[PDB]
Amino acid sequence: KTVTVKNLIIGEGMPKIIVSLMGRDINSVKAEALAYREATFDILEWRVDHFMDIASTQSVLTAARVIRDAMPDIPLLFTFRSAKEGGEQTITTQHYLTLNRAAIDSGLVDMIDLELFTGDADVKATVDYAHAHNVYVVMSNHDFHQTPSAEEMVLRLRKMQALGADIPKIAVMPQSKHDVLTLLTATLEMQQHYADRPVITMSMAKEGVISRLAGEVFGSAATFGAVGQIAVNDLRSVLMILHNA
Amino acid sequence: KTVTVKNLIIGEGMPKIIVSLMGRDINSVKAEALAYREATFDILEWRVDHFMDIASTQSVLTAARVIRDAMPDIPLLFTFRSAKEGGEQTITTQHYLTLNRAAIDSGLVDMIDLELFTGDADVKATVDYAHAHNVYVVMSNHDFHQTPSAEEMVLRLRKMQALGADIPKIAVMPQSKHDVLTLLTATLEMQQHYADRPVITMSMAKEGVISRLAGEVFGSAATFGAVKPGQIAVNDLRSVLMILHNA
Ligand SMILES: [Cl-]
Ligand SMILES: [Cl-]
Ligand code: NA
Ligand code: NA
Ligand code: NA
Ligand code: NA
Ligand code: NA
Ligand code: NA
Repeated sequence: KTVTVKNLIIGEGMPKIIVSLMGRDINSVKAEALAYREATFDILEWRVDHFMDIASTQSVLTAARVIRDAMPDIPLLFTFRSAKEGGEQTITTQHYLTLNRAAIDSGLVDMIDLELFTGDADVKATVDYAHAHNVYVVMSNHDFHQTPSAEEMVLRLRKMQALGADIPKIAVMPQSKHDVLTLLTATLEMQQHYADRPVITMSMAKEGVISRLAGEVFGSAATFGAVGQIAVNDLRSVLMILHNA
Repeated sequence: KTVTVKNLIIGEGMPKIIVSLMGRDINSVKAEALAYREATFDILEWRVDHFMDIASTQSVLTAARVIRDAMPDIPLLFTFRSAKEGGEQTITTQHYLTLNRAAIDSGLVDMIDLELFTGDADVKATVDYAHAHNVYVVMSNHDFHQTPSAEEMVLRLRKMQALGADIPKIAVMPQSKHDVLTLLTATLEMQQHYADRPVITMSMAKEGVISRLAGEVFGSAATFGAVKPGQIAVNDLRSVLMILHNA
């Protein structure tokens, strides 16, 4: 039930810490990667939707290459978060496909984030393309407005598994403390009944912070930190304390 | 609605850290009291049921006095945990009530722990006596075998409020991770619908540890740490509580 990338075992032990690059251009991305040398985390995510020149596949690959070469030994996750799912800018489905395929077949990334709701033909084709090139798929879904029912969330995570996700991922926005418990309930129901691979879940915002800390208990394999948001050192501290309790 | 004891506001801000002192005899209680001075926590609980001279009221009050003299400014909670609810030794109900009344009227302690199911008439009488002597009551219930339904837990916490508890407290044993969520659910239901005073809740054991850390989110006003299952090192507990508070 694990996914191993560059000696990192996702899906056992303590949840793994993901930090994200958000620079606009090559120099900005270089400066972030340099600053991140002083940090301790497990997975580097490039948030491509924060990059300015996403129109050129060449520009995107050149930046991916800079990042790959800046941190050659870190698991590298390529993520274009669509505006549709809370990201920073819009993209056509075809161009989203082009960028993901190019990242996959370039050898520059270990994992890609693929949004479940992209469309079935495109999701299946891109999953197959990733796997054929030895790239893992974090298949993702986000609701930045509200929290669906536990039943609906569990079905989405199960659907991601059925479609070949290596790591299903869901992130939802609480509108109450109750909604945080609903997210934890859905996570646990995956953990103990349907999951046969690692899953990542989160309740967003201040209210949902506990979901970023309690992954080892309820069944989320990774968590996002910052070099609602939580500093990576504080995150590490809590994860270790929980792991050794 | 809060409870303020020696400038500590229970029911606001970060959950308050309680540590338990457990010396078997007067010399050990003395030594522990002195050693605990350097640990950082909010409330000192004396676990009287671990004391092996409970036969003598004088011995018990002298031990309380030694703790008070070592820590004059700490909120001090006197707790005889009954054998029925998981404590170290069986004593008669009258003996239990006498020890609590003597603690109350001594002026040595700020709070007592009184078990909800001691009996309604005896609980009411003891609550009234505590209040007559400016002592707060942590009214408690335990299930060391299982986690009752969220509705049963809420029922008990509400009964504690009805009986005049200053701080209702429930501690239950998870048999699964699901049971930990049940305890958090009951805690939140109290917070948002029924509580009109601070409430302490916990899921015990290793599986329940997250409940000792997430009190600020779901509405538990205090949590137990260890100076030296589930009670983690007090410094680690404080670190996590601070990180959650400031996130
Ligand atoms: Cl294209
Ligand atoms: Cl995310
Ligand atoms: Na992507
Ligand atoms: Na879009
Ligand atoms: Na190819
Ligand atoms: Na007592
Ligand atoms: Na007893
Ligand atoms: Na009196």
